Amino acid sequence: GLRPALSTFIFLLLITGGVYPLLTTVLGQWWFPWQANGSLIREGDTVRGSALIGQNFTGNGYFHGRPSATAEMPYNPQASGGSNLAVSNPELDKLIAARVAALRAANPDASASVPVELVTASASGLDNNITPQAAAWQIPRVAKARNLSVEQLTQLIAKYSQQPLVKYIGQPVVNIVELNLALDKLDE
Amino acid sequence: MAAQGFLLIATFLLVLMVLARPLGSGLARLINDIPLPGTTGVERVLFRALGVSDREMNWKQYLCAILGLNMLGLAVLFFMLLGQHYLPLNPQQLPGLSWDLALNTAVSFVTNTNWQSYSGETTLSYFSQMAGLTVQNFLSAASGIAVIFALIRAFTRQSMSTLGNAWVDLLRITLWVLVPVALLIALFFIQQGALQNFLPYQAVNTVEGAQQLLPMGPVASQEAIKMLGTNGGGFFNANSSHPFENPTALTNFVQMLAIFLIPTALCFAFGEVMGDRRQGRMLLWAMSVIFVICVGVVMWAEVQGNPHLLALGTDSSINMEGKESRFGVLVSSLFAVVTTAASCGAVIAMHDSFTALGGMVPMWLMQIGEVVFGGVGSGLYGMMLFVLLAVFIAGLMIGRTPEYLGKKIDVREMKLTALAILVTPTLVLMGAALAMMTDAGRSAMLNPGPHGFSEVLYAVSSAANNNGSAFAGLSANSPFWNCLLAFCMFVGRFGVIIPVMAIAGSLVSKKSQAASSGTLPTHGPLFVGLLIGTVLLVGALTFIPALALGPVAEYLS
Amino acid sequence: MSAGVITGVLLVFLLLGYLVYALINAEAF
Amino acid sequence: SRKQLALFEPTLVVQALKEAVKKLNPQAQWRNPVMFIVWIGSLLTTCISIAMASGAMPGNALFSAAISGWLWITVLFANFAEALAEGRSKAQANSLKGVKKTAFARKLREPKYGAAADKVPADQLRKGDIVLVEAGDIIPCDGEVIEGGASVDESAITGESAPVIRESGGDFASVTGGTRILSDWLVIECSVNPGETFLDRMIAMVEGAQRRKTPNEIALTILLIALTIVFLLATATLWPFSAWGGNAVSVTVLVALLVCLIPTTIGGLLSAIGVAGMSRMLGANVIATSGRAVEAAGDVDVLLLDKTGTITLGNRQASEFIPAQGVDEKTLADAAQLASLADETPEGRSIVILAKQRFNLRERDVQSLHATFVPFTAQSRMSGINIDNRMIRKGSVDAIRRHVEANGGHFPTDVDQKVDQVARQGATPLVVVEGSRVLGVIALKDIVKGGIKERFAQLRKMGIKTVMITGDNRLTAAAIAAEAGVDDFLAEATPEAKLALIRQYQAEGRLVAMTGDGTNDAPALAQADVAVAMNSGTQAAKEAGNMVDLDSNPTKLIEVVHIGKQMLMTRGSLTTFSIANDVAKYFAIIPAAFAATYPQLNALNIMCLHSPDSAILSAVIFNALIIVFLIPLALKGVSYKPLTASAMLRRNLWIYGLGGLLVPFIGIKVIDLLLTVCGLV
Ligand SMILES: CCCCCCCC/C=C/CCCCCCCC(=O)OC[C@H](COP(=O)(O)OCCN)OC(=O)CCCCCCCCCCCCCCC
Ligand SMILES: Nc1ncnc2c1ncn2[C@@H]1O[C@H](COP(=O)(O)OP(=O)(O)O)[C@@H](O)[C@H]1O
Ligand SMILES: [K+]
Ligand SMILES: [K+]
Ligand SMILES: [Mg+2]
Ligand SMILES: [Mg+2]
Repeated sequence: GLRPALSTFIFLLLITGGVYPLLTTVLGQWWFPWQANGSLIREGDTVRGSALIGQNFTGNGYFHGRPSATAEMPYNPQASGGSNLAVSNPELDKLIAARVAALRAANPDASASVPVELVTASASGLDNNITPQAAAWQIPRVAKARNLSVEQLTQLIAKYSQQPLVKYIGQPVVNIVELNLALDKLDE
Repeated sequence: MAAQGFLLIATFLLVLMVLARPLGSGLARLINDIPLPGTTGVERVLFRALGVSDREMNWKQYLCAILGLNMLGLAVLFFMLLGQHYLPLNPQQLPGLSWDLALNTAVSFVTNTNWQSYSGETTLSYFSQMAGLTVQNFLSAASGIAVIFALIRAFTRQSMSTLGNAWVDLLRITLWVLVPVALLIALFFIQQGALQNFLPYQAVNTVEGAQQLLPMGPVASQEAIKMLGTNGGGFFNANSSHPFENPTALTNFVQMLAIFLIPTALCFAFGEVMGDRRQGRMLLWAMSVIFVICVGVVMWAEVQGNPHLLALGTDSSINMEGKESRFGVLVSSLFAVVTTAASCGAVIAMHDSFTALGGMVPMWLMQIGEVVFGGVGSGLYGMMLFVLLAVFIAGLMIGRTPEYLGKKIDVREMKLTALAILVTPTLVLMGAALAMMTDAGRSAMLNPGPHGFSEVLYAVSSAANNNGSAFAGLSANSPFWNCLLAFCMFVGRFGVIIPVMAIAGSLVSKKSQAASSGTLPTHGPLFVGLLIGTVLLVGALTFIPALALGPVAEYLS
Repeated sequence: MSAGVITGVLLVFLLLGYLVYALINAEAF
Repeated sequence: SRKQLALFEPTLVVQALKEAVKKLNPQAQWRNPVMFIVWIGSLLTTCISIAMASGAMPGNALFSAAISGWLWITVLFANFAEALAEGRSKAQANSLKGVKKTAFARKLREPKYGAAADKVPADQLRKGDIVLVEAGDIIPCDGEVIEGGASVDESAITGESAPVIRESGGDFASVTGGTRILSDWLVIECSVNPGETFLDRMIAMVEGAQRRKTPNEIALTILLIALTIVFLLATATLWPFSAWGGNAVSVTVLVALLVCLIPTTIGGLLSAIGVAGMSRMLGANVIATSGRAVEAAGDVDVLLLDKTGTITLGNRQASEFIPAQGVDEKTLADAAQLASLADETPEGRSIVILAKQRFNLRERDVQSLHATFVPFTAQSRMSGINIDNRMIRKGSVDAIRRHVEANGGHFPTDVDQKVDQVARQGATPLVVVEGSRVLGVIALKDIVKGGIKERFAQLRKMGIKTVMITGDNRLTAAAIAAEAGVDDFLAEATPEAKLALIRQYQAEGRLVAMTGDGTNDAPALAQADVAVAMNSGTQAAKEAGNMVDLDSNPTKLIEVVHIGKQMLMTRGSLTTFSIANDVAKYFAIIPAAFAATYPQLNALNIMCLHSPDSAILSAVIFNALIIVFLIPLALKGVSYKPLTASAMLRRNLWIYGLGGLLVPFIGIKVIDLLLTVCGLV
């Protein structure tokens, strides 16, 4: 009974490990080359990032995303993960208070009630998305830094805002990297 | 908020039932040894080439075939991880894994657990992910579905000593069900933004001027079988929260459907094979009622979230910590229940950052034996163990011999059912206790207080139940944790399969008795409530003391 | 390890073994 | 037999407490794994309390001695229920050994009545010994009557003083020792050596020295052991779990928690349900070989009943001599007498007796005619005398017609009409033929037992189909089936056909209940799963069948179904009650156990118990007291009602499922309040 056991395992290993992925790769690269290669954003000959991977924005003229609890530096794709901090852990309260104070000082013309997503780290540390209301909270800081009005920033946020097919399977989000990249072209 | 949550649950269940019914009919053909249309010609040539003659085998031979194939896969995967540096498709010269990490990873994927104490982007090569992990994602899932095929055949066969051919079942399940469905799911994932390539890591010059290195690899092909087979092993450390693995909410909705697709279709196939669709609907009703309540509690708990957020200066108290913006709190709550009621283990949110009550329900769902839709095949025969207890108690309370589907339940079945039910809780309590009495186990905690104990309890419960999800704050990449969880995963998987196969062997030789006037029906609200009560009461009473010292203490503090 | 922990582990192990043996041979029990 | 004593006789309650103390030995407790854990925990807490009293170990010695004392009460209460059931069982067994043996056996040198008898004590009698008895004496040993016929009083065994008829050559030949012969005399040939008497069958029924566990009890024990294993793991691992969050939970509390969690209520009462159910069989005048056959009566769907001897009283007496055309009544009696001169069957004797008053014929004897006799046989269905030249035969209509056709001749038209007429009311027609000439028919009147119609209605409501199997004529069987209330019948059934019917019913997987009285039913009684033999039948049927009914009631299966289902229902209901009792135990002990390690857990003290020490004590006290409070339920059993399966389960889940969730909450609260009032806590 050794021949059926060896032949079934070897054949299934070849199909699932050398035929199924090869067919998926060939069909994926033929039909959706851009998404299969990382949805890279390119200007000239240099890759500026991926449309799905968030970046660490710290300037005053840039929209800021959610905190990233990556190992070495914030928004590190080589170490993806969350903070895994419990509700009862006092270290989480210390981090939130620091983020609330930092956001409050950097946004003196906004409401004192900071949006919750801007003080909480994501589950992956590479979140490129914030809600439109979270992005609109940063408008007065970005508008003054970039010498823009509220009307143009709301239209630019809406241009880079995506919504799901139905309202209960997902949240409306804003592509931070794409919005910030377009913010550089508008200033140019 | 409540209306949005109700609509999300109703839409998920309605779409799942629509898709699972046609799949149940296809699975019924495989159970009845009827080849799918258009595959008769290919099967005849392939079976002869592989030396499979469709010879009927008893439960001992059927179990040995499953055990032999799993052991062969365990050895191949273990040595593949060790000699990974000598294998191709390694753009980053990652060295071979250590003995404890390789052993834990090889056992984890063979046992359909996919517990991961590493980060894939800096640990495993493309060859290891593709030829080592994805292969076991297909094989481990097919092994579980093959076992439930034998158990279902035992009920529907009269005075027979054989339960079909295991090699034929494994080939038919993988080639005609797992592979084609995963291919369609993977292609849909690629269109939405999932990775499918073999390029080296890509350097990124960010807008601010920092450096980002983007990992690559055939993510989408692994992702589809990871979801469909209730495997849960993520390509990257972030698992399903990673944008490269689950880019959009559309892919997330499909991921949840793929988790419950085969387990739901098996219940539909169970009714069709037995000739009474009410039996299959009874199992779904008991599973759905528990599942629906569990989602609502987690959704409610996460909506309240952190009470300190409002005082610290936020506009809302919703627990967005360890959650993705594109999914939201409600979707994250539903995924946590789906991935823990089932044996998938994939996470779109960090369960360690969940609220005390929000994380207790997923932990308790694993602890009850993974019977709320369970894993692929494992959930059905896991629920069959509780069904046998339910008919035994119901038969006694009506003064009749215990019976299910016309087959008498004897002492031998109760002996095996009791042993099978006792396997997983024994490992959870003994394994968690051993960690708490050792410095190595205790030092792995990240959070203090009762939540710290919850990290240890969650890890052992997930490994013993072959779930794979984790309170990721725990540092399990140690020889003690790698060996302890490997033992729990191995015993928790094959220690239930052996008694279940013995149950099928004893039941197949019996002859079903026609229902009389006094026969107790096994369908309807009364039996659904009894089955739900049997599952909940047994599961709760076992783990109340452990949960009291963990999430319950955290919630009340 | 404390001397009370050791004597508390064997006692549980003996009781579990006795109950497991009783379950396997429930006809005699 | 059938005279109940009490539930708590003072003579046996005090004797049950003495046996419960001697059941504390570890050898006795080793065979009950659930109660052995409580026994081990009681010793562990006793030793711990001794160490605290001596100062070797810090803690509260009084609290440990209070938990240990009630733990010893729990094992004593479980052994008291078992002793009470066994004590009541041996009381019935002692009542039967009390039957007087005359020891005055008049053994006969030769079988014929009238020989010299030598004084021999009863104990020396063995198989094959002929013993002569006279009116007013006691039958020495069980045997088959070989000659003579007289009334017998069986009030010693059956408990009823109504006389029965015992005579040789028929189904009334079987007799049992200890009964009192009433009227004339009998000549009994002993059939069983001492040690195999029917009385010994009844004793071994309730003695219960080494009781054999039924498969249902074994299957229930597996689940009870599995629950004990899972609760032992969930309690032992609690110590390292609590040791990390603060001070470890005390061993005494953990032992108290384990006892309250393990199914002590059903485990301590399981050995008392089986003995009590077997004792209720004796009170119903049913002698069952084993409890396994009793539990099989809860699944029977069809009941097979014999006509003559079981449904009817038997002893068919001829009523009128209906002659054929061209034959006078005087000629009919002469042929009838010849075929019944040596016929010892009850029908044969009635034929001879009825002819005497009608026509005072001279009493011919068999040796005077120098002829042989054909004995009646179930297969042949005919009997007669083959005298010189002339041939006289009688038997069933079908048997006679087939014999007549083979020899030659045709049944007269009037005779066929007469057969139908006498079979319409219920009398069995006997056709007597002289050579190849039909002489007439004889009507044998029979008496149907009273009250059988309503009892059969109860069986119909219970989902049990009643079928009357008999070898008699079809026309008379229908008039008896409609006079008894059975569902269907099967007439002209040979003894090999009744066995085939049972196998045919068993082929589909159903359970067949068969009751019979005659000797030809012995093969069909050993095949049915549930077999009940009348006490007025033969000894072969009594041993072949599973159970023996002392009241000779054809509808005695109703009582067997009651107790058989009661034992299963009591085990299931108590098991559900015990498991559901753990919910309140968790709400009473868990907040108390970790009152210092986790003060926030006190929010789960929904019962608002006074003290953490009083909370644990109240749970332990309730755990012990619930066993004693459910003793009458275990002895009497869960009440049976003729409901559907989905309605019986619903009612049992409402009384013991929901009731088991709520009773401990009230019980623990009341005990805690009483302790606070008395100042103990
Ligand atoms: C939690 C502790 C135990 C708790 C016990 C609580 C008892 C609750 C009982 C309620 C019944 C009252 C009826 C009142 C009227 C109801 C009207 C109605 O619509 O009822 C619809 C159906 C009728 O179904 P049917 O058409 O008659 O039957 C045809 C279908 N078989 O009842 C239902 O759904 C009722 C569902 C009841 C579920 C009970 C679960 C018991 C669990 C026991 C666990 C045992 C563990 C053993 C472990 C070894
Ligand atoms: N002593 C007898 N002599 C001749 N025929 C008899 C005698 N006793 C019974 N029979 C007839 O033989 C047939 C078979 O009887 P049996 O199978 O014993 O039926 P039952 O059990 O109702 O007596 C009956 O129909 C009856 O009429
Ligand atoms: K898994
Ligand atoms: K108890
Ligand atoms: Mg007869
Ligand atoms: Mg008869």
